[PDB]
Amino acid sequence: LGSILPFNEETADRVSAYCEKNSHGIPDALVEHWEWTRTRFPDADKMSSRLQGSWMIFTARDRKPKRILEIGCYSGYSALAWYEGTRDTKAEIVTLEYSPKMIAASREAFKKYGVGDRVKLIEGPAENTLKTLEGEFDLIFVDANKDGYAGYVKTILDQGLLSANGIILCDNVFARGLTIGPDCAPWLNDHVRPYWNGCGQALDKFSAGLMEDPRIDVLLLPVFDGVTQIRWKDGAQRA
Amino acid sequence: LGSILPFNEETADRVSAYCEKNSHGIPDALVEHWEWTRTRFPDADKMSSRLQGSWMIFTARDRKPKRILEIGCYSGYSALAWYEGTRDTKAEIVTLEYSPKMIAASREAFKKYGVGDRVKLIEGPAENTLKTLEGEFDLIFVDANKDGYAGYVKTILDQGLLSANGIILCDNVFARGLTIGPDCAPWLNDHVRPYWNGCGQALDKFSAGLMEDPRIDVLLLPVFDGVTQIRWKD
Ligand SMILES: C[S@@+](CC[C@H](N)C(=O)[O-])C[C@H]1O[C@@H](n2cnc3c(N)ncnc32)[C@H](O)[C@@H]1O
Ligand SMILES: C[S@@+](CC[C@H](N)C(=O)[O-])C[C@H]1O[C@@H](n2cnc3c(N)ncnc32)[C@H](O)[C@@H]1O
Ligand SMILES: [Mg+2]
Repeated sequence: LGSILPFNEETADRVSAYCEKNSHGIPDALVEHWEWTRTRFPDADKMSSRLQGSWMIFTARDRKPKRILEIGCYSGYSALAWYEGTRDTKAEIVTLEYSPKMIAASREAFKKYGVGDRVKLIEGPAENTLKTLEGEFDLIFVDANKDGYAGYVKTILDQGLLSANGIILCDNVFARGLTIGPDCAPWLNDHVRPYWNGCGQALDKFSAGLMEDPRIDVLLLPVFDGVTQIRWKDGAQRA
Repeated sequence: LGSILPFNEETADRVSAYCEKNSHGIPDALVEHWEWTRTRFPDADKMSSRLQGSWMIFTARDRKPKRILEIGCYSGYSALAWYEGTRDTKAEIVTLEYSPKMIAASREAFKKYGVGDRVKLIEGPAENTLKTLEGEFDLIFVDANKDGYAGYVKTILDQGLLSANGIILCDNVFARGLTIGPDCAPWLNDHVRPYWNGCGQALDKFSAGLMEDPRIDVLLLPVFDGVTQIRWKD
């Protein structure tokens, strides 16, 4: 017997709303941006939920990372969440994006909310830009093209972009269920099914790939749309 | 926009198995303990899952808490998970339990597992023993009587049992879904429904009450059977 509660769609949404009601909310400015994004780019099926926003903020407040990297800025929603949760450390927040339209939206939003002091938007395909980064990050949020996750994590590990005390959080690992199997998301809108099916195939390869890497500890948590947590294994204790 | 994937029972179990397959497993000795518990005890449904085991070990390896407190030892599974995730720091692990049977079972398992005295089982009702504890804990795992979670957390916060950079993790806050509403767990067996429905009403009051406390940051995470994360506000 497993670790996941079975809910139908309606009930899952009610439990989601209950979580939002009984968790501290995201700031008003972030709600403003969230509603703006959803309206301006309708049914894109891309931005994180309000509760995920709360989770991001809580996580940064808790962990107090010195530097944050995220891959896949979109409209800047998660970037703003990381910003909110790191006001005390004034962490640098590096975010990568390739879409010209979403770059413009994110720059506009970053200017509106005055977060330019430590949010740095790096433009271009992350396959090109990620490897150009220097130093290390205490928290890395991977939330871009699902077919690219393996390549991104590989660069992150091989170039030491993940700090000794850090964590990588990879989003949407379940691909709505389709990472696990073709029959695991019967509720899914058929119009997005082939997209998520392709993502699931890549993410299944990704997930199996991580289990072969002796350098890291790995946990796939069944929360939201699946979140893989990655850290370096403990350093050598004795000579 | 929802934050929870809908799964039927069979599919949820399959996705659980997938997570287990693609997460580092718990140590063989802890697998052994888990199986032993499932075999020897009729009420072994009280014990955390294997995947929850990996999550506990990972969380401890990650955060490296120096002192861990858990409420609700049962057979010692989660205590041994915390133990395994803190071999590098030799973190102290304090675990509260009131059942005479499970106290004996846990001491036997701890002795057999070969843990040292950094694992401390404190016997008695937690309402009484929690108050006697001194110092602070970097990670607190609340996993005992659901009707008492509010009191436990209040005591923890009032007495400063939670360190400034610590986290409280409260388990099973959804009560299989019945915390949210009486119709949210149609798959539950009739004979356990009164138990979970009672827990659900208590946990709902608990969840609401946390939102009234100006001292803490609160996140109710929709993972496993619901995990409430609590920290001191900065
Ligand atoms: C799911 S959205 C991220 C949403 C955002 N992190 C949030 O929480 O609201 C994925 C983003 O990654 C971007 N993206 C996809 N492939 C990319 C690539 N190869 N390089 C850089 N960005 C990419 C997309 O344009 C999109 O904005
Ligand atoms: C859900 S089990 C804990 C399982 C364990 N943490 C694990 O992960 O395997 C709850 C335990 O709390 C104990 N318990 C219930 N009420 C208690 C109380 N008021 N004081 C101390 N222990 C209590 C029960 O005897 C039971 O062993
Ligand atoms: Mg830390």
